[PDB]
Amino acid sequence: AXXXXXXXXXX
Amino acid sequence: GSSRLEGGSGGDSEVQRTMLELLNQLDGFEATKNIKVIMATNRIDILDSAL
Amino acid sequence: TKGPDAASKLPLVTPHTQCRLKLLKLERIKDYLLMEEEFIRNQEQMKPEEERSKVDDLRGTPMSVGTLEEIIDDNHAIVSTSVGSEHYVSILSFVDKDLLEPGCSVLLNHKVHAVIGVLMDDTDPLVTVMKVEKAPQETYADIGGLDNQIQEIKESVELPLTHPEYYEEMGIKPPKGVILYGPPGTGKTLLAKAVANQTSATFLRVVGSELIQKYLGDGPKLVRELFRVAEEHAPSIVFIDEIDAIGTKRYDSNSGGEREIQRTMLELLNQLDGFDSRGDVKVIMATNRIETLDPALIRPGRIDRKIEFPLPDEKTKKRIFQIHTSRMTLADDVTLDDLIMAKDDLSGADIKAICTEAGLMALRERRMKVTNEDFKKSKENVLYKKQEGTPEGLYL
Amino acid sequence: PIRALDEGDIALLKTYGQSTYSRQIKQVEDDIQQLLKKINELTGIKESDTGLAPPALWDLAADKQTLQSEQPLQVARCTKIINADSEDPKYIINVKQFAKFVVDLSDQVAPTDIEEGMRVGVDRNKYQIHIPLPPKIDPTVTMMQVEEKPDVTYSDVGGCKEQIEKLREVVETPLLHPERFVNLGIEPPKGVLLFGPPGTGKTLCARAVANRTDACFIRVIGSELVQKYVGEGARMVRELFEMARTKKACLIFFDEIDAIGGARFDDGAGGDNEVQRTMLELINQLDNIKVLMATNRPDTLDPALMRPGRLDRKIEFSLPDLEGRTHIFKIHARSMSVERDIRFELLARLCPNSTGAEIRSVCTEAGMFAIRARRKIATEKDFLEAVNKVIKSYAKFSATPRYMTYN
Amino acid sequence: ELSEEDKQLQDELEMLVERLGEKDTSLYRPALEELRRQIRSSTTSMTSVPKPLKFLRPHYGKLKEIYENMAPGENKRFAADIISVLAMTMSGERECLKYRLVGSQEELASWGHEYVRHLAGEVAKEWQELDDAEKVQREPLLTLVKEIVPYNMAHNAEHEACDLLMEIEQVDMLEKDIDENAYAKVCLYLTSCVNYVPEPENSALLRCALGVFRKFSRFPEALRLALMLNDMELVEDIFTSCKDVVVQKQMAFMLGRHGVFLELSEDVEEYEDLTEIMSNVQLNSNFLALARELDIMEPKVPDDIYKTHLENDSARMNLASSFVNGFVNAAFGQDKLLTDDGNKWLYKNKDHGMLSAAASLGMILLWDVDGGLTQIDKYLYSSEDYIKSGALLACGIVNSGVRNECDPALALLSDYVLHNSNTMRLGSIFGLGLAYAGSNREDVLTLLLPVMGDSKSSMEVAGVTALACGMIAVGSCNGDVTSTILQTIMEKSETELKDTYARWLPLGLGLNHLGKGEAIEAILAALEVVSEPFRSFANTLVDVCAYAGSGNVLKVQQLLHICSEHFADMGAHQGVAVLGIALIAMGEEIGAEMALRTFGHLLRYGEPTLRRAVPLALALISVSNPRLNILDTLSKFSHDADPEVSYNSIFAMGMVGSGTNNARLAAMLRQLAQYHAKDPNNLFMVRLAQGLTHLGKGTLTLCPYHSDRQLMSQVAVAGLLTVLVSFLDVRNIILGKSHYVLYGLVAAMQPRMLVTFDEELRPLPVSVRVGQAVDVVGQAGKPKTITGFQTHTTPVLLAHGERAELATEEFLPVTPILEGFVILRKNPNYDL
Amino acid sequence: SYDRAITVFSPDGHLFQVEYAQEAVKKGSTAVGVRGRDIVVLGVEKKSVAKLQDERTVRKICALDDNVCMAFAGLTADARIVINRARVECQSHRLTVEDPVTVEYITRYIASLKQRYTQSNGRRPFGISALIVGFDFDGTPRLYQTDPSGTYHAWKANAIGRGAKSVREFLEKNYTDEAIETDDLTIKLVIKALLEVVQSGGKNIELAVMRRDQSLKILNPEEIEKYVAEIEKEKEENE
Ligand SMILES: Nc1ncnc2c1ncn2[C@@H]1O[C@H](COP(=O)(O)OP(=O)(O)OP(=O)(O)O)[C@@H](O)[C@H]1O
Ligand SMILES: Nc1ncnc2c1ncn2[C@@H]1O[C@H](COP(=O)(O)OP(=O)(O)OP(=O)(O)O)[C@@H](O)[C@H]1O
Ligand SMILES: [Mg+2]
Ligand SMILES: [Mg+2]
Repeated sequence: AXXXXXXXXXX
Repeated sequence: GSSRLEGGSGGDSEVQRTMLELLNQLDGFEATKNIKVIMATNRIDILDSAL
Repeated sequence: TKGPDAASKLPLVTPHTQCRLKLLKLERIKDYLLMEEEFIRNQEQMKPEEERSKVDDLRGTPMSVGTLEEIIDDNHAIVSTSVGSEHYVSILSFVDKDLLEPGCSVLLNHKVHAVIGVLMDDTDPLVTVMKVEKAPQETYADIGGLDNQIQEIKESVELPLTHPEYYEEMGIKPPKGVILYGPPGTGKTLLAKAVANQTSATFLRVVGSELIQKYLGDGPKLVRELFRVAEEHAPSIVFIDEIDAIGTKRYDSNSGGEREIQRTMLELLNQLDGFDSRGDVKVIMATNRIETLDPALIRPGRIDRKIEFPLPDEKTKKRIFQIHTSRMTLADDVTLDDLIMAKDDLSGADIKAICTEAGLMALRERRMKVTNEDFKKSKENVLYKKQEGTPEGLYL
Repeated sequence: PIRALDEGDIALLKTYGQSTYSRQIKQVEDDIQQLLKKINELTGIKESDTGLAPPALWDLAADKQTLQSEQPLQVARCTKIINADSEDPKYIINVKQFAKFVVDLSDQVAPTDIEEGMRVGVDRNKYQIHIPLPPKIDPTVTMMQVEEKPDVTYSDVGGCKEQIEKLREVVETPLLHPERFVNLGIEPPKGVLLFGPPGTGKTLCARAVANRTDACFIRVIGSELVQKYVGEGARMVRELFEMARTKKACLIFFDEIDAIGGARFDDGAGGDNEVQRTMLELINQLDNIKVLMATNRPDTLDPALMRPGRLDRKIEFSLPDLEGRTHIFKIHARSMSVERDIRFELLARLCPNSTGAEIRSVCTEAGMFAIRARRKIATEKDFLEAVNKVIKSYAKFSATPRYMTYN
Repeated sequence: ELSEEDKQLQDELEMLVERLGEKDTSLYRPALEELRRQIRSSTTSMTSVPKPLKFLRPHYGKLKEIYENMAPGENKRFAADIISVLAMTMSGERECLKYRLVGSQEELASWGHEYVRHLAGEVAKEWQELDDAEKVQREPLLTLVKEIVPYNMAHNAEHEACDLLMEIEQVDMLEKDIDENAYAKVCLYLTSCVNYVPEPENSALLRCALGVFRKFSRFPEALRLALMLNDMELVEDIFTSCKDVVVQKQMAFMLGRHGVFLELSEDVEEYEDLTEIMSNVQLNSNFLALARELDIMEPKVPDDIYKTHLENDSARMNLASSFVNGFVNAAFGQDKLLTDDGNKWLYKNKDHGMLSAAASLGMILLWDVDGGLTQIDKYLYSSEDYIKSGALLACGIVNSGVRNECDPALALLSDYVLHNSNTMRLGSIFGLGLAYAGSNREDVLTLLLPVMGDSKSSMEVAGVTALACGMIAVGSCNGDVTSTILQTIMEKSETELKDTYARWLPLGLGLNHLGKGEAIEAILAALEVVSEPFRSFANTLVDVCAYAGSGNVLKVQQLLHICSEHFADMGAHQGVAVLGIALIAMGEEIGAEMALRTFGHLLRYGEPTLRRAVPLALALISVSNPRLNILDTLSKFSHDADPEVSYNSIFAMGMVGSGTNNARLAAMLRQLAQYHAKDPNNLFMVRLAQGLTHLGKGTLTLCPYHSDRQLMSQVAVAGLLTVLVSFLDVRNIILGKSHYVLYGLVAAMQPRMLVTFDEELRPLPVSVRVGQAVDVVGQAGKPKTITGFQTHTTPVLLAHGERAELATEEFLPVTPILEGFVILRKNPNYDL
Repeated sequence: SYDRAITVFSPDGHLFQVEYAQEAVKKGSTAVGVRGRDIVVLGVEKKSVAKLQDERTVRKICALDDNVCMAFAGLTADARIVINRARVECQSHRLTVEDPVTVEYITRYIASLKQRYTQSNGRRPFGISALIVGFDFDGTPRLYQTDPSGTYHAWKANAIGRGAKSVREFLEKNYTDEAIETDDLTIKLVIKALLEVVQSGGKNIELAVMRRDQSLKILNPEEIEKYVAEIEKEKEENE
């Protein structure tokens, strides 16, 4: 359910 | 370094990829010379068996 | 094809009992090494221009490195500066209009941008550290047991390079890609460290977490680079240890970060068996959990042999002991069978802790000779983190 | 009572009992290591030549001239033509990253040579359009097209005759005989999305279509369509499709569509939407150009991209039936040194629910059993030993103690 | 801190040390007795830190001086033992040793294993520090080594036991203390240590380790060492001492495999069988015998080897065609091109082409003075009688590697060695050298004597002539032959030297001096007369031949210097120099593998002349040994721009893969052929490399090492040296008029097989677990010397670096090292 | 997800619950059954007492009837309940038909008892793989092995529990007509067979032998020790 999310970085 | 959960929607997958690094750094393809680790925890059953 | 840039291993000195046979053999290695240094140093000293010097003057200093994008005329090409701009620079004579290829990294004059040199071998520092130079020091004789597992891992990464005739004389294509899986501490990485100390082919290594960069394309582009170097360097083995970090089961993730890791698995899944088939680049994955890898990344064709490493059996555990108690000094009363026979699931990494501990329990009593009690005590002191978990006396 | 090692204790432990060669030998090993370290550094720097041409093909006298007279020209694009009076045009040029400038031509160029939209070269100083430039041929996209035809023929793709026939009526037949699809007026499906369990023949039925193409086959990597800089993913999608319409009879094969075909979801707080806008630039693009796609996991594809307005046809590559597995076997064993007699039909029923690849490893392992033991003929007994390791060894548990229920 | 036991022990020792302050009568005898007990009790215990030594940190100055005054008798000596034992923990060696030297004797065993060894080191340390200036100190130290050495023999410390004696420079006593359960451990150790040990100790070790093999009647083992020292006398004794004929028979088969011939007195029973075995007449029957089991009797053709089908008639390539139909089908007894239509085949070779093709006729049929000599009846007398040298090499080549009682080589060749035509003589002297290589026969050596002085002989006749004499007296330093060579070499004039073929004259000098670096000091002295460059060149090359396989880092350091120098008359000295390192270092694996690194450095940091020799140098290091690292190294220079490097690298590949049938080397060789298809010089030798890589369909090896790679084959090292140095100038020598020189290898051509026979010589197929050999030195018990086991049903083939062990205890081989032909004696112990 | 019910077939026609059920049998103590000419021996290993509990309440080998003994593996709770039903079945059939039960029938009933529990949900299978051995066949010795699945099988020799793979492999290669030819020889085989006990203690092996028209005889820990000794004495021929 509750979902922790990572993230990238468009330069 | 809590036990590695099955990759899915909800499951630690980035603290895992850094666990699989420390796991390899300490005893991996490249041996380490003169580095020692003193991890301190409270629950000892919730760590992954590789650690 | 630069050829296999195999590791650089100094010959091995055995006896290990610290006998004069050992000193002499180390001296011989040293003697030639002292001699070899002599030639290198005495070659610069004993060793005490008008064509290249003109070239270096046209280039000047420094020289930028951008990506070629189009060879407009024979003497004109469009080169993209290191920032992503474009430039209609001029192609000078000294450059080779042959090595100049779209996508090649071109050396550019700094003042008046003009192609001046083609920079081959521009492999990232992030993949040029992946190459193993100093070969690990654990030979196949340091790995005890695992004769069925070793042979399986020696018929995909060693034999297919020494006796190729057997395979091509029979119609097989040498198995290429082996998934070393098993419980933690069984010897997965040691067998890998042993193929590097025997192989004669470039042994690239990764850790399954190195090839996940933060940038959107940094990830899939490092994998496309690693399998470009491994292919470039001819016979090669790429060891992606702890493959579970990148290749876990694909899923509809509502998180962009996790959709870039999978966009890196779906690159390692196509840099192995997809259009434009591979060359000679074997892959040795390792993982303690084969039950979470994507059914495709371990689908026969990419990982042909799934070597399974069970916890040591009683005969192997007895051989594992000696390989780690070879250099030790056991007293006459050290009959190892007392510890081996136990039904405790003593892994192969447990055995080397029951050896480090039983040798440190010797310093406690001021002894460099470990008696039989030094193992009994050590077995308990080294056997935690697994306690005792099982069913009650239900089953008879 | 773990008494700490007193300094008096340490001195004895390290000297009492020492083998008289210990200090010397350990010295020799330590000497070597440092010696090896020094050895590399004196030679570790290996010259990396920088691609200079042979001395004969130099014009160093003229080379100084090109660097001196000729000047670097920034490559730009004319986005509009104001045509101030039709006599002083005042072109507007884009320097890509630098800025947008309203520039005027250097006298060398002709006013009529610079047509709106064409790539135009400018001067670093004033940005006057010195020279027209050929339209952009992408360095990556251009390499994408399969210049060397894959060697796998259609006779190597076994057990998928109805799936190959279904593909040949969308990727080959409407491209070689555009007369059966016109008489009935049926619009040829301009794309198929091959899906199936991993290792059933998706990319082999892809290389096979390439060996008999007669077209321009473009192998879309999937990786290159996800670039760091924003937008450069879509810019590549256009520059691929644009490179197709220019060609006649072009086929595009997006292997592993999952890479850039994930189901959309708002994640704007991150670069993921960069990839998504690259798909929406592909959904617009898709909806003589046929498109193929392979996806071992179709369920992760956007419902929009699987509609019958973009992917008109969806070929399912199922696990082979028995009459096909005995055919997938013979295809991979036609070059093996097998004994004439092998009951391949028998080996098809021992590999139930087995894919088109695990049949291949049964043939590859069969020999490895014939190589382990020095027999140059891979007999039948080897294969059953092969099917035990390739298929059965990883199929399920289903073992004797729990299998004495089936008879 | 301490405890009640520890702190009290500190006081109890403290009281004892303190009580020696005065001269009380009940302070010296009482106290020293206590220290004797406590120190003895702890030291003669487990490795426990000797609490007496840790508590006892006192000064001996008070007791050392009073030692003299206090009862110089027993009371004096007692103090010495207590101080001596306390010395081993501390650093007072000179005093620590001399206390047991002068103090109470008692016995070494009473103190402790740790103490004994420490006295061992100091005794060796003192003995080394004691020169011949005085033996007065030596008698005591020598007495100590009398007792201690037996201490190690019992305590599994033979390593220290052998180590202890070697330190003293004197290792005789091992003869008297080795037990039936120890000779294997001691004998193996010395054989392993002997190679590394420098002159002259290494020589002394070989005889001593040889001696130990004597005391326990292990005769075949004594054979291997006897040859290692390369001294025939000790061989003759063992020949004489072997009252068992069977051991006599076997030790002849090892004597033969080495190419060593000792005139057998008729008193020795079965002289003909021993003579026939030593003469190597029985070799042909086995070789053909081996073929029939292996099913390789069918001859091959060049076209199949090259595989023209896969790749995408000049006289030269015909030679490469002629050669490949040599080596490849050589010794098989039948060729499909050179035996049926040969007149047709050769006729398309112009002069030197005829020479090469005719010679291969003899090499196609080796070890058959009848079949080959009868396969030697359709060409030699050719209308272009120039090819007579061709069959003369074939005539001589057939006799190479064997000795017939009828002396065919001298008979046929002698009548034409004086033949006026220059070409006719080239085959005569060269072929003769191959036939009697290492024979050292005075007649042939004498008959070859006038060839040197025959002025009418052309230089090419001369260069082969000196080489021919050298190959006959290889490794014997024959005074007559050396004199002839030494006398002949001096008379050479300066202008005539400048030619390439004069490069062969010094070669003959060394080949006489292979394996004896003590006697080469003089030979280098005599050569100093001649003027440079060839004075320096001969000096280096003669220097190399002296130290063939010595493992002398000193000469290698000397040799490396010459290569290191950066100078045309200096480059010939360099080129022989790099090949020098290859020959010297190629005895031990540890050094030999290291020479590769040095070879590699000489190529990246080398110069024109050096870069040509390095590809040849690697050839000697790993002949018939497809080590991937070396084979790869030759390839990456197999395309090099300099024609000489490209050829030499290609030839090296052929040598390294000689007889190995390495598929990778073949595939590597085939690809090169396509790359160099344009250049005939490269294509000729790349085609040649494929020829060497199939020597005897792989059923032969040119490796100069037998007996677990331990027993050197002197005659062999002569051959490879001729071609390798002769390759130092390929274009004049190889690419020039001297294609025949490649037949120089035939001297070392030997078979590699695992045919097991019953006790009656019937092939006894015995399961033989054969795999990579693993050293048993320093491994306690019955270590497995074979790894990567792959049970083969003998006969079997052993690629170089492999050893075969009789997996069935049914039989007990007479000779421990299962190489070549071994007499399997049925085990009396085995019970069905 | 096809393993959380007993009557739900997996995609490949597998009753996974029954397959899981035979996992309990692999987790009991090794029970070997070898049938001889006049004494059908069946042994139990891993006796593994607790040092403070009497072993009478541990019995694992039970005589279903006067002529048929039953040594089980698997989980104890169910083993007692199956034996009680079988004991009642052996007597009940005797009353219904005068002739006493045969070994095969009781096995058929036991297999009939288990099967009706694995056929329907809301009832868990007996997790015991019992070795049914008995001379009641009235002339021919006969030993069967059941299966928590519900299939009964006849073996001339068996091995159930933790180590069936090891015992069974070692049993085929040592069972012959020569071996069974003698009664004391027959028992020597099982003692040798179970001598591959997890720790090979030699003291935790319990063999029970029943003979033609005889009565069951739980070997006393003096005859077994003698047989364990005698077998050891016979094994002493290795040197
Ligand atoms: N069979 C074996 N023989 C000898 N040593 C062994 C064996 N198995 C494990 N070891 C020892 O285990 C040590 C470390 O274990 P290893 O690196 O092989 O584990 P791994 O497979 O990488 O584990 P993980 O799953 O944690 O990555 C090695 O130093 C080696 O000595
Ligand atoms: N049905 C089949 N018939 C013949 N060969 C097959 C078949 N399935 C797999 N193979 C073999 O496997 C190779 C690649 O398998 P395949 O093309 O199915 O991969 P894939 O479907 O792309 O896998 P993924 O979807 O995980 O990328 C083929 O080139 C062929 O050698
Ligand atoms: Mg690991
Ligand atoms: Mg694909």
